[PDB]
Amino acid sequence: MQEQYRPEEIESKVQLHWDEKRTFEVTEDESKEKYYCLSMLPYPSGRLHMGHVRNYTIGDVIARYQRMLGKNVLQPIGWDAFGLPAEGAAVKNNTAPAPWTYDNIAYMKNQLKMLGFGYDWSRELATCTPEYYRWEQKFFTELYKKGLVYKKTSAVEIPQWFIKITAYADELLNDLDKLDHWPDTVKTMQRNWIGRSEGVEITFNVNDYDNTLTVYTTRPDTFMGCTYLAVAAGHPLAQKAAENNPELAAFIDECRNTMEKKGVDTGFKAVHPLTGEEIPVWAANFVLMEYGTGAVMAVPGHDQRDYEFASKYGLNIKPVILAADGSEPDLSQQALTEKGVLFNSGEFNGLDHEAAFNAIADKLTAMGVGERKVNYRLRDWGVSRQRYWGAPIPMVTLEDGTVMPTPDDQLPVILPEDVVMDGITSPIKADPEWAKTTVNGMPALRETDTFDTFMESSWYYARYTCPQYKEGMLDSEAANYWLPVDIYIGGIEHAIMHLLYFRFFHKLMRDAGMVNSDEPAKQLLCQGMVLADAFYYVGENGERNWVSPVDAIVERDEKGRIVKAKDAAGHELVYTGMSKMSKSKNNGIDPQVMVERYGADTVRLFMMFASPADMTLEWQESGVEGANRFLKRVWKLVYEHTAKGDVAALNVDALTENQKALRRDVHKTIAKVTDDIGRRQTFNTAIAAIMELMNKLAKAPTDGEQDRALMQEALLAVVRMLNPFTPHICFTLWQELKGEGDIDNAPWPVADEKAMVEDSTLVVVQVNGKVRAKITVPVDATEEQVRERAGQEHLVAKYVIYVPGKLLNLVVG
RNA sequence: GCCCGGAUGGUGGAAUCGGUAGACACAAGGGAUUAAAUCCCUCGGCGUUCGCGCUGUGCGGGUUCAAGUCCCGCUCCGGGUACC
Repeated sequence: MQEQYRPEEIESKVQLHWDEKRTFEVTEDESKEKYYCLSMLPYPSGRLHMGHVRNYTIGDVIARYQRMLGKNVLQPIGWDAFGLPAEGAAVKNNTAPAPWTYDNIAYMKNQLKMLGFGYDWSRELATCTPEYYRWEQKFFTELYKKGLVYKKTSAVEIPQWFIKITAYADELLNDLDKLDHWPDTVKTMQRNWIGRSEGVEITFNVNDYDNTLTVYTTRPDTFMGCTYLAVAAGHPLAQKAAENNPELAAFIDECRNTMEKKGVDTGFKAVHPLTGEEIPVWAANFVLMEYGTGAVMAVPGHDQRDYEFASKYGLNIKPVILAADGSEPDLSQQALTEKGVLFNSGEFNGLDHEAAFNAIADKLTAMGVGERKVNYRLRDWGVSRQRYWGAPIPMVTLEDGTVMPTPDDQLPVILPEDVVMDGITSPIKADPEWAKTTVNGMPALRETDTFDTFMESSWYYARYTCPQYKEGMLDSEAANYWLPVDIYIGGIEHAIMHLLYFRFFHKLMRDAGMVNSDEPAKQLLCQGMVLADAFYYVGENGERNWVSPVDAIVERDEKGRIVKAKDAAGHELVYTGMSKMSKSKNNGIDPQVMVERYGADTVRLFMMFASPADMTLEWQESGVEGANRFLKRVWKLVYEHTAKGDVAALNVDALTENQKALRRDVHKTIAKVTDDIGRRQTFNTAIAAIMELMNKLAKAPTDGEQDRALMQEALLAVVRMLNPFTPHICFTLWQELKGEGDIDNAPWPVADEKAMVEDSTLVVVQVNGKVRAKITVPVDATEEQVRERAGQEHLVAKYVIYVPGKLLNLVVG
């Protein structure tokens, strides 16, 4: 064994080993309990960022640990490889998106290997390869034939393919109650984004208008307070009136471009269905065209938005709901928003909210001018992009003008990778020959738009279970073996997009017979952002210039706080504190630099120690150095121990009191570390516990046979406890220690519960809650015996609650 | 304005159970060694007769025998949102 720990001589050899032995490749073994550990797959931008390293280290820790518990562990990796940045990069450079992407994949793949993440590399996927996207093309055609896909023009004013995610809204909402092991914050974000709403459509007659006008309200109980209607700028009733009306004309145009209320009177009168009175119809900026019918009824008395509109434009404010105490409401300043009993409403006077809502809804429904309507804030999923670098949409327009999917025997529709980008138009649109095809004996033009990249990331988790299956999108027996994902790790920024889509997609696959389960992932862990110090100076021109923390010459006060800072050019810098890493703040830290500086193990250890997985981590070079010194101390202790050669078998009966208590701490540490990693997922305190035992072990004597056999037990346990964090050093150390086999197949240490019996316990004696004594009594002892002993204590003598083997308190009388 | 988080030493963070506040580490000071590195110790605040005594978890309160933890106010900090 070398005296000095040198990661450059260890890590790349251990990584080769893992490749040659295929250590982390797994099959569908029914003789083992499966564990599927998944980290959000990276986009191949070119280099790993510190957020990748954190995400993937957390994942690797769990995967390695669960393997040592005896599970069959799937930890897959791959590339979300389509998307916008490759188009830009291709143009800036001399190239095309495909080769730029594959070059990045190779470079980033090597980085991941150099960090030593135990992936099953046999299951590696690149989502821009036909072998992957072909299946989402087939799936889309099936969705279309099942009526879940449609085309329409929308404004984000382009025609688009939509998938009917709203057909699954109720279930996506309801099934959140099954997600006990997802964080409340993500669940609440999904609830709010779905935005399920119960209400009533109310249809009106408009006097000089050809059509009826329909509005959506969540508050039909306020309908006798309706003094006008309001329509979106893009509503067709507004477009018609705008022909004669230049005031309205310019208002509509203004609303397309560039929380104040703004409106113009349309001139149209609508007939209130209950009263029969004419009310006016205004165009208003606060009514979204895309939600509900794009038209509301206005009740200024009780909708704050309608209050400010009516107050601005002089329209009537009419009170129809009473205040909580039953008194008529104060409308002189704002709307009365709370639900309450009706007045000023004829039939419906005296009805409380629920009764008013139903009575009015029922009356309108019976008159044929209302119906209950459930809307969602959730929009249908627009999946088409006017971009080249994405999977082609498998749809076609025959010369008929008729539209159908690309036939099965023409799938996949392959994106040609050999292209020159003019930077302006997609190559597959620019070449007019590419679109031309023949379908069903007929000439046709195939879709030129491509899928948004969310399409690929919505199902990769499942394809990892059968990456090479050629028969279908999924092999159901393999998918159901592995799914649902046990833990999914990745940032909270994905909560309302990817984290929703993949649930939807899971449910689509379920409903196609493809998978067995309702939800894709049991636990979601959102790891916190990595932060770094940020500095800037102000130039002579008044512009801020951000300076990398590496380049800051800082001056600290007596207590180590930064009190002044300069760069080498002499610029006075202002320290802005720990912040999110960015190219704009110029404070990003390159993990490759840190891996080459300290070794992958040091970087992994620091990232798992500095902070709880779900909280922000502050990058501190002094912290990384601390981690580096710790591993050197661990290396050092194994080097001195093994230098003394083989050890006798440990004899637990003949151990000394000192030896027994040291052993007890080894085993108590095994228990705590097991619980922190396995149940609490508090990795930072797990490492802390290992550090604390190491400090004790560095002081233990190692000359007697029994001392050396104990140390052997301890070090073999420590090397295993650390292995999920720092597997390169632990792989090597295990061998040095003559452990059986490769550490990766070694069993996780189990605490020997005979070694943990305490004999005595400490008890804190308090008088009026404040500690006066600390005393040692057996776990064996009865309540009297503990107070008897307490009473014999002389500082207790100068001055009744009991917790066994813990505390005794005396309220003074 | 809005929704959802959060506040413990010089710093990151511990305290899982309401029951010894500050584990572990960083920084700093003293020691061994010749600057650096590494290994030996001290380190919440105040007082101190150097043995300890008192105080302390943003500020108020409530429950309790006991609150960093549970409950309610207030202040301040962070993230998310755009008339659904």
